[PDB]
Amino acid sequence: SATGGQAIRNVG
Amino acid sequence: LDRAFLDGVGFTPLAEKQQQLQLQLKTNILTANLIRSAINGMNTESNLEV
Repeated sequence: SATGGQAIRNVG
Repeated sequence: LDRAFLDGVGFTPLAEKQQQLQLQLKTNILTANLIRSAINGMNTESNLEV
């Protein structure tokens, strides 16, 4: 909510 | 007649194609290259009909 976190979808 | 005779199809799955594209296009991840992004959303559910 306070710290945005993104991730790789399927290139992993 | 084509439908009755052309039973199977031959193709390579997506994973290998994505690996080849990654190797040929040596770019860092986390750079938002849309060429790689567009292909990542494909599938081959419908190949026999095509």
